Amino acid sequence: TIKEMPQPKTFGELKNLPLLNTDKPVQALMKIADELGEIFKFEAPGRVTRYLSSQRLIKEACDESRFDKNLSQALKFVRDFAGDGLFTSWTHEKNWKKAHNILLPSFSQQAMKGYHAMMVDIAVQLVQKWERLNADEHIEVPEDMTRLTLDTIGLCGFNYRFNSFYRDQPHPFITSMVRALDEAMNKLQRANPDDPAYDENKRQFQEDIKVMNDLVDKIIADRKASGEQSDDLLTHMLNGKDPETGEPLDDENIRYQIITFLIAGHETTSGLLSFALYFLVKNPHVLQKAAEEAARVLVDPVPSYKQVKQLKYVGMVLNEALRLWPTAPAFSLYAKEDTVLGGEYPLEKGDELMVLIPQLHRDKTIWGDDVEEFRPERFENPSAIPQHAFKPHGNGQRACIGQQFALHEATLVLGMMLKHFDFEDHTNYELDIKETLTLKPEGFVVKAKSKKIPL
Ligand code: HEM
Ligand SMILES: CCCCCCCN1CCC[C@H]1C(=O)N[C@@H](Cc1ccccc1)C(=O)O
Ligand SMILES: C=Cc1ccccc1
Repeated sequence: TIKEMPQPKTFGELKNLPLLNTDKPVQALMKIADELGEIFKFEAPGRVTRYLSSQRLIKEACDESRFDKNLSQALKFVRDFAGDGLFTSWTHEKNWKKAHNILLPSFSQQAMKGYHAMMVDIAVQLVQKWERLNADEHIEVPEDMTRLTLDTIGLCGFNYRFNSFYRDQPHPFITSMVRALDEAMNKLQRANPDDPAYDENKRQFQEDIKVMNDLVDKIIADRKASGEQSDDLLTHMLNGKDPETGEPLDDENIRYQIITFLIAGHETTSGLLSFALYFLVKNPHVLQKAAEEAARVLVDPVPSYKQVKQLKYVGMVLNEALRLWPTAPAFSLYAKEDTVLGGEYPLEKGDELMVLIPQLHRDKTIWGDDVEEFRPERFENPSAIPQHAFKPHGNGQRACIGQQFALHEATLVLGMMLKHFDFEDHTNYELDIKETLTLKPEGFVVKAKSKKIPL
């Protein structure tokens, strides 16, 4: 029962590459999936991949005995500054499992309890900023959630204060990081990337990587000269020992991990909080239920670790926001051996797949007809959700190491947000999703009305 898989429109020798010549390539790929179905072939000069959109097929793709993590072209470009850090290393490179073993303890329960106070530090700065707005001023939502999430990973992970709420413009790190991600995304469709027409792109890229590495240098220098005993993510990078190889990370890999965790440790969480607030103001009944939980649980001026763990409906709000708009919207796999997908699509060892997460999460055979609705109650019982239907944090041993960090931060922050403010979608905002490999609302603004509850 070997099927012929569909393929979107081609452009001669450029094959499908020009379909990526858009500012919104993930959303263009979702529209193609809408048209072609659960699997389609996508070719570029010298490369083939297959985009999967159905839980039927993706549940097989998530079999780690058959498929391993692949570096997509996007991750190969990001590797230019993230190196063999955890996000952009191959599973078989020695530094992947070594850094995984050394850094996994930085995301244990005990580690999260130790991060909690500094998460509150930044969260209180956010609440205070909004309490201090004048009447009819508004909140620039993705901008403020980036301030919050960047500052949280800086402080909790590295004892470094980006002081984003003291800035009306983005921290230089953010400016260069966004420009580097923009460049990597635009480079995806460049048929001749070495054409001198991109000399300036290349120079700018190098400049943005330097800016990013200069901050890394400062973070490292401050820690090794410090007279305060820390026990954070950076402590583990500098001192942790891999039980298997027995070795600590070397200096070159440490710098890659710092870059990796500064970027991965905030960008996707700012997208999540932005989408979550968007869906909450667009679904006032859901907002009310979540606000009622926040009021009942957050009975102290400062939330505790234990209280955040009881914000269970807020947790489902965030999972439902990750369902509709997972902020790292795809991951890539390669076949470890010859194998057949879904009884219909034979693959050879080395063949590549892309998992198109926002389309997987719209599989009507899993979620039902109401798939576009924002209904956090879908997550009331994980046992009622089929295997591999919900993959916003990737798969298997290569799943997101920071998942608990992200969800604790986002649960804490959204809980305080709902405890302290009413929110108004005063412009009737039309969702506009900006792509920088990752996904985030653009131009999303709201008004907040203080409940005047002291901190
Ligand atoms: C809601 C926020 C987040 C989302 C949606 C998310 C999503 C993902 C996804 C899908 C992957 C797999 C990528 C692939 O297979 O190519 C991944 C990997 C990773 N994420 Fe996250 N992430 C989030 C937050 C974080 C945070 C806060 C950190 C750091 C504190 C983090 C650190 C990482 C790292 C290090 C990896 C690579 C893991 C490995 O392969 O060993 N992420 N994330
Ligand atoms: C950084 C965390 C999010 C990463 C998401 C990456 C996911 N891409 C973000 C933008 C679009 C999407 C994607 O489909 N990319 C493919 C594109 C591609 C396929 C075949 C040949 C050439 C290029 C790729 O990068 O290989
Ligand atoms: C370098 C890794 C990364 C991770 C998430 C978003 C952008 C970049």
